[PDB]
Amino acid sequence: GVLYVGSKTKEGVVHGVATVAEKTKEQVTNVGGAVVTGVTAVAQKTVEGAGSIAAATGFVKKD
Amino acid sequence: GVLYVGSKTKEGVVHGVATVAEKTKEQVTNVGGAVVTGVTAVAQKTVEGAGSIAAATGFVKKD
Amino acid sequence: GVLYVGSKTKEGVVHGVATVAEKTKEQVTNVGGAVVTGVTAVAQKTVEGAGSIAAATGFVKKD
Amino acid sequence: GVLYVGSKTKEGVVHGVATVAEKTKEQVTNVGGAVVTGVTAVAQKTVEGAGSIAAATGFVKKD
Amino acid sequence: GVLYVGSKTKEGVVHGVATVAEKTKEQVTNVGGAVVTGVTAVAQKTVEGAGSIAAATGFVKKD
Amino acid sequence: GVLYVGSKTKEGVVHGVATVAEKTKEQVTNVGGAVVTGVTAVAQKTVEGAGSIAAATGFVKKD
Repeated sequence: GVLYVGSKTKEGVVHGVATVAEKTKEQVTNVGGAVVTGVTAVAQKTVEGAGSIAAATGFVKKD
Repeated sequence: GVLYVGSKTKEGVVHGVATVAEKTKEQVTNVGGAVVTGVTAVAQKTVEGAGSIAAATGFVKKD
Repeated sequence: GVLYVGSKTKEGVVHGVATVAEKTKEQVTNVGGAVVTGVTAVAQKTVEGAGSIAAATGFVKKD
Repeated sequence: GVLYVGSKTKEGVVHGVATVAEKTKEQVTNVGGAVVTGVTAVAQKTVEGAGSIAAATGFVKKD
Repeated sequence: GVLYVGSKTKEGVVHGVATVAEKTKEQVTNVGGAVVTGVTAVAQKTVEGAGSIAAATGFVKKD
Repeated sequence: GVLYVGSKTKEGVVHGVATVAEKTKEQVTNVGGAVVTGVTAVAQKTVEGAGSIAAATGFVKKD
């Protein structure tokens, strides 16, 4: 169906995903999949059917 | 069906996902799937059918 | 169906994915999949059918 | 002596002298002398010594 | 002496002298002398000594 | 003496002298003398000594 997204903004400031680490020993940073960001952000029908977004993180450390 | 999203804003400031760590030993940061962000954020029909978003984090540490 | 995205902005500032590490020992940075970003961001039908976005990170450290 | 005028404003709207006439027969409009106007208006020492500001209006109509 | 005029404004709108007439028979419009106007308006020492600002209007109509 | 005029503005709109007439029979419009106007308007020492600004309007109509 119709999906109207109107917008009349002014001086719009947007930050998306942020991350900060410090003085750690090990570091992992996995990001993605459907990360949309912006003054007019739209994300329609990210997954349909048998599709998958397996944004996993297999941290094992098999000590 | 119809989905109208009107907006007349002014001086809009938006922060999305934030994360802060400090003085840790191990660090993991998994983000994503359907992270939408913005002054006019829309997210319609993220998953339909047999689809999946398995944003897991298999932290094992098999000590 | 129709998907109208109108926008009349002015002085729009957008930051997408950010990441900061410091004084760590090991470092990993995996990003992607469907990272969209901008003053007018649109992301329609990222995955359809048997498709997949396996943005994983196989950190093992098989010590 | 010192005359400090500090100001940190935002979205300031100022109107100065206004005048409206309607359906009259005769019309006179004398303005001036020291008409200062603005978001940061200052008017120091307008008249000193034998000076004068004779903003008169000699409407006579010597009928 | 020192005369400091600081200002940190944003989106300042200023109107100075205004005048409106309608359906009149005779019309006169005298303006001036020291008409200062603006977001940072300053008017120092407009008249000094034997000076004069005779912004008059000799409407006679010697009928 | 020192006369400091600092200003850090943004999106400043200024109108100076305005005048509107309509459906009149006779029309006169005298303007001037020291009409200063602007986002940073300054007018120092407009008249000094025996000087004069005789912005008059000798409307007689010696009927």
